[PDB]
Amino acid sequence: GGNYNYLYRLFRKSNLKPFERDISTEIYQAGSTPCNGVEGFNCYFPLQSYGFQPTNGVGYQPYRVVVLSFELLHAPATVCGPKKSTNLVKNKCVNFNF
Amino acid sequence: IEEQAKTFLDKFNHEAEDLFYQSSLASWNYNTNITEENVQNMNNAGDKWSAFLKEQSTLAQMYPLQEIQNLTVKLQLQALQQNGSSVLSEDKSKRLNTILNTMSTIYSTGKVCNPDNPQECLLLEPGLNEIMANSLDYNERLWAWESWRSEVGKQLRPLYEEYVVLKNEMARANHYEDYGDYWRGDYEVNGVDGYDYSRGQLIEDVEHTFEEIKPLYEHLHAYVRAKLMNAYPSYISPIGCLPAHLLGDMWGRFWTNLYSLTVPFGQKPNIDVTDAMVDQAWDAQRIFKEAEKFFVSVGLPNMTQGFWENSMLTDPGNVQKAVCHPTAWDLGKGDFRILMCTKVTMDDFLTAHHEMGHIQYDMAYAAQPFLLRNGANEGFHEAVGEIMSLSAATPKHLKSIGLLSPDFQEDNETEINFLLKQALTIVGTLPFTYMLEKWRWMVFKGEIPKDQWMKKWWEMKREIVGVVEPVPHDETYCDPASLFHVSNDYSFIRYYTRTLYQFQFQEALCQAAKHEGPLHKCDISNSTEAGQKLFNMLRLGKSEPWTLALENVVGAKNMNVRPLLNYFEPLFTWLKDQNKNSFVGWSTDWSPYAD
Ligand SMILES: *[C@@H]1O[C@H](CO)[C@@H](O[C@@H]2O[C@H](CO)[C@@H](O)[C@H](O)[C@H]2NC(C)=O)[C@H](O)[C@H]1NC(C)=O
Ligand SMILES: *[C@@H]1O[C@H](CO)[C@@H](O[C@@H]2O[C@H](CO)[C@@H](O)[C@H](O)[C@H]2NC(C)=O)[C@H](O)[C@H]1NC(C)=O
Ligand SMILES: *[C@@H]1O[C@H](CO)[C@@H](O[C@@H]2O[C@H](CO)[C@@H](O)[C@H](O)[C@H]2NC(C)=O)[C@H](O)[C@H]1NC(C)=O
Ligand SMILES: *[C@@H]1O[C@H](CO)[C@@H](O[C@@H]2O[C@H](CO)[C@@H](O)[C@H](O)[C@H]2NC(C)=O)[C@H](O)[C@H]1NC(C)=O
Ligand SMILES: *[C@@H]1O[C@H](CO)[C@@H](O[C@@H]2O[C@H](CO)[C@@H](O)[C@H](O)[C@H]2NC(C)=O)[C@H](O)[C@H]1NC(C)=O
Ligand SMILES: *[C@@H]1O[C@H](CO)[C@@H](O)[C@H](O)[C@H]1NC(C)=O
Repeated sequence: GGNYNYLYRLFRKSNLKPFERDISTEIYQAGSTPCNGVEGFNCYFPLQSYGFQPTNGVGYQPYRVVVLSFELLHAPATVCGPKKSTNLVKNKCVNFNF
Repeated sequence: IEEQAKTFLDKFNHEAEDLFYQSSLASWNYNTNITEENVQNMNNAGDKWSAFLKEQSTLAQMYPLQEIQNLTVKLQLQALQQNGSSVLSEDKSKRLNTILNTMSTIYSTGKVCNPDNPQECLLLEPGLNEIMANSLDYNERLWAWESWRSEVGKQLRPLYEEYVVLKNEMARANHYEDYGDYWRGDYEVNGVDGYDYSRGQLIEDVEHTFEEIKPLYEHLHAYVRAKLMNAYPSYISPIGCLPAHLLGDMWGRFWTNLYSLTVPFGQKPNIDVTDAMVDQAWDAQRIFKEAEKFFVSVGLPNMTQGFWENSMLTDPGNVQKAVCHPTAWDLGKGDFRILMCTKVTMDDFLTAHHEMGHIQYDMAYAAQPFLLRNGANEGFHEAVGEIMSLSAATPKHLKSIGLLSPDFQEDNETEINFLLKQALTIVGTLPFTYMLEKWRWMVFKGEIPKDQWMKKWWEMKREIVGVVEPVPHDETYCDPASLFHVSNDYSFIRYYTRTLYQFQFQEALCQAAKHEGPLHKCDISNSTEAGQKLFNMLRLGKSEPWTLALENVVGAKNMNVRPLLNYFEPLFTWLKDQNKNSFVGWSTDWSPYAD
């Protein structure tokens, strides 16, 4: 029947700055005529909804996305990979790191 | 301003794709599982699509059309701004729909009763089509031909006269001269630097291409006439026209039921691979999987993998009421389904290749906007489907796909049997199609007044087609309206141009696949360069003029009849030797009653 809860914005005045976010819901104004908060020609609601349905060809089915962004300000340190530890030998000239 | 029209169409392109989807998804559930709780499920979901489109149509006239520069956004705007009906008065608009419903139910429910038994009565499709396709009795074919026209066609005569007046009013309010000029608006092309095409230019290109088929059609008409005199002696003149009730069906549209009387060498079996399919235990799925391997052989994509679950390749395991008719569906959102009820036969092995060709055409232009997702004209869509069927029916393709003894010998006697069966369907329908649209074009513009409709109809049968009526018909009959496409408001010139595009595509692809022999032995398997020649047209849609689409494959800007004649030159050479003692041509003075 269509999952109409997943929307996207399809009209904006100007492209976003990187990592900028815009949740407003003002009536877009395409033409020169002012809109006064009501719909009509050249006065469009700015949000559309994917109507997802299970019988959609691939490229039409929902994909979930996660974007990891590593940043490095100027602190002293922070999270990082995991450090593995091996075995320890004794009574032999060895090259060690503790 | 033009940038407001672009923002108009992108709201249109995302509300339409969803509303067209579920209006076509509900039409799938009715077609594959019939209840009445599905017919009411598709009538309200069908009307939400139609009510939405007239709301956006009346919004489209706020933008002018000549203040636009981009050709693509102009093409989308003109296809949506089209008024069509609704230009009439609101009491004339309901009179036109009453006529179209009355003419459609006369054709489907009209009955003919026997004069020896008035309690037995036949409909057209069960019983009257079987007499015209199977009988060899002269008196029974003459009864079924005349009684369909005198009992059903006489009811359509006062309805078709009122239909011409109301359709000319609707066409002249949309700034055409008549309704025939409205039908020729599909082939019109406006201002794309050298690729233009006028709506009156279609009339000369049909008549210029037709006078090069008349040498080939005259030798086919003379050979069939000489073979019909053995089947009906004392009924056919050796220098005259053919009687209209001895042609294989009700209207003489196809001559394909005359093959058992006109076969050149009846002691050679025409090749039929149906027994080799049931000897290797081929299921329902093998016929499509070998069809998908044909298209991936030429360099075309696989099926979409939603194609295999959602489709219904047979009638179900339930005794399930579901219109069983081969077709290809394009519901939207990249969801392609094929609906057919396939049996293990070489017939449905071939129409599997035909119906997959509609899908591969549909998968290619799916990146255009919504209003340009059709064929480039009305004739391209069926023509791409039938060059897939010609290449799969060759014995060269059948012996490499595993279905013919590697020790098979094709002789020159079986190629004549195959080519003559093709010419009874291809060449035999071309003067019928040309004559019928020429008659309908002259009726709409008024060159034929209504006191000469049936006089000019039968003069054009004797002169162009070479077919004479067995009983004289005055102006109380309407013999064109007894055909389906005339009484159900359909255009008929798409069957003429599709036949010419089909051999232009096939000859252009076989020069790219490096063929060496005759054109009728060709196969485009294992190539890649031919598929690249085909794919450059398939992805255009309606975004380009159709004359620009033809040069991407053929190399010309117009339809041409010389590739059609090169297909039939082995038959045309053999036909001119069988008509050394015959008379080629016909007389328009002889009649089967005029002695
Ligand atoms: C034809 O399809 C309809 C709906 O798709 C089927 O009707 C009902 O479908 C619902 C599912 O939403 C089931 O819960 C009901 O049991 C179905 N009704 C009945 C009477 O079974 C319908 O069953 C389908 N036709 C056939 C012959 O199965
Ligand atoms: C108007 O025409 C221009 C070219 O005549 C189209 O521009 C192309 O647009 C697509 C995507 O919109 C780009 O990927 C191409 O690179 C553009 N081509 C050029 C040469 O810049 C434009 O799409 C047309 N307008 C619409 C609404 O389709
Ligand atoms: C479509 O039909 C209308 C008549 O219903 C034609 O006249 C238009 O009338 C409307 C008002 O109902 C005006 O807004 C338009 O300006 C009129 N036509 C235009 C745009 O000049 C109209 O001409 C028809 N449109 C077509 C496709 O020719
Ligand atoms: C099929 O090919 C054979 C072999 O050439 C043809 O037989 C020849 O026919 C001509 C004309 O009748 C004769 O002059 C030759 O002598 C025949 N050849 C032999 C070896 O006898 C045959 O006519 C061809 N059939 C068709 C339908 O084209
Ligand atoms: C055309 O394509 C078919 C399908 O790939 C080729 O058929 C193969 O032929 C070889 C030897 O003739 C066999 O060993 C393979 O088993 C066949 N494959 C299949 C899937 O049946 C065929 O050779 C190709 N034609 C040419 C000239 O390369
Ligand atoms: C098409 O599908 C077959 C298996 O079904 C696969 O082997 C082949 O690689 C596919 N074609 C392409 C171009 O990936």
